[PDB]
Amino acid sequence: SVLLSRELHPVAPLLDNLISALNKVYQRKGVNISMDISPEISFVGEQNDFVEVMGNVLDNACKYCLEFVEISARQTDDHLHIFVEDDGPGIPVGLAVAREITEQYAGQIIASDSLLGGARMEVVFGRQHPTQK
Ligand SMILES: C[C@@H]1C[C@H]2O[C@@H]2/C=C\C=C\C(=O)Cc2c(Cl)c(O)cc(O)c2C(=O)O1
Repeated sequence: SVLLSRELHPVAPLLDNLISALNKVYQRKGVNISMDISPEISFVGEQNDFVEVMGNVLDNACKYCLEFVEISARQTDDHLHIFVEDDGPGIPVGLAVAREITEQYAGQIIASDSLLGGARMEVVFGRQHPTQK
């Protein structure tokens, strides 16, 4: 009976002012943060959930890293993929919040090994079709 558009916010922008903030919180440590995300990649749903999840994950990344954090993302159709990898010792609680919010989006958080040297956290958000009802 009645289709609708869902709110789509670009991700690149949403993480930029979040990176800046972390930079300040950990300049003492010396953390270098890079992101490589195209301007077309976006998120569907409550922009605040995104930033709260990605704040939790990005914060945790900066803590366990040595000095490097790499951010990148890929988009499928009903799924949004965010990759956060660090060079700190790795992964062979905390993200509970990020886990709770990604749950509502039919997604999950996955840990694995990274090339840099540490954890390669992948955040997957679901329910990303851009239409509703
Ligand atoms: C507790 C939360 C996520 C937990 O479910 C995930 C599984 C394994 C975690 C293994 C670790 O060794 C700690 C860790 C490292 Cl080293 C890191 O670089 C980034 C992280 O985010 C975590 C972590 O522990 O994060």
